[PDB]
Amino acid sequence: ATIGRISTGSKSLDKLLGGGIETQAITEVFGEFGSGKTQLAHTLAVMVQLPPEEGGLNGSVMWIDTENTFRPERIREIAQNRGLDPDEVLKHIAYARAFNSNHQMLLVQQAEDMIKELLNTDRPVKLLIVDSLTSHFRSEYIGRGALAERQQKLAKHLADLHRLANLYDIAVFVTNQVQHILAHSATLRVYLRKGKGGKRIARLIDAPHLPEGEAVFSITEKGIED
Amino acid sequence: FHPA
Repeated sequence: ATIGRISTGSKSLDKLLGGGIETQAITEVFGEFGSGKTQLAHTLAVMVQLPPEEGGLNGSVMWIDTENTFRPERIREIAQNRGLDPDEVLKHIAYARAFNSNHQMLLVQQAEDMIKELLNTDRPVKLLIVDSLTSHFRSEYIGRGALAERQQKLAKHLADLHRLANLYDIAVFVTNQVQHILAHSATLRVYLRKGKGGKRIARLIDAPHLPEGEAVFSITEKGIED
Repeated sequence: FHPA
């Protein structure tokens, strides 16, 4: 299958990404607390539902939440201000809370059931969010011996996610809070930070073939806008 | 998973 590209609503961020977030890929956004990682996740959960000529993939969403940070109210706001029915947009987001990292890992196997089910409907799953990818792993695997063990568990978790992305033509979008020499297996890593005026600034990390520079946008009632 |  040819890959699809989900618009973020930010012109500069779309250009930085080569058109948008890719299916058959894992995109990791990382940055400090308050940088806007979960804002970007809420935004994408609405944008992906738009038809293709408007930058979406006419798709359904699955969302694994580890910090109780999913806000239906924010989905409602973004949908309303983009011409969409908020209740319909919410209906196409399938939501689960992960209790710990082991439950988080099992929920990837669980997600495959709904992915198969919707595969030939008019709104197949096109976006899978894990927010936060790493918070449970950071809490649970800690102290002497933990670096090797945590990296092995995360490697397996990310392989399971790569398989769903690649097998079912899905964009996987994950978040990671950072206050820096560990390995990462995401397809693309985006460093996000909050700068002056509350503007948000995004930079690609280790991505030579993608456009040099930084995207800059604001958090708004429509999600994000330049 | 449940609808949002």
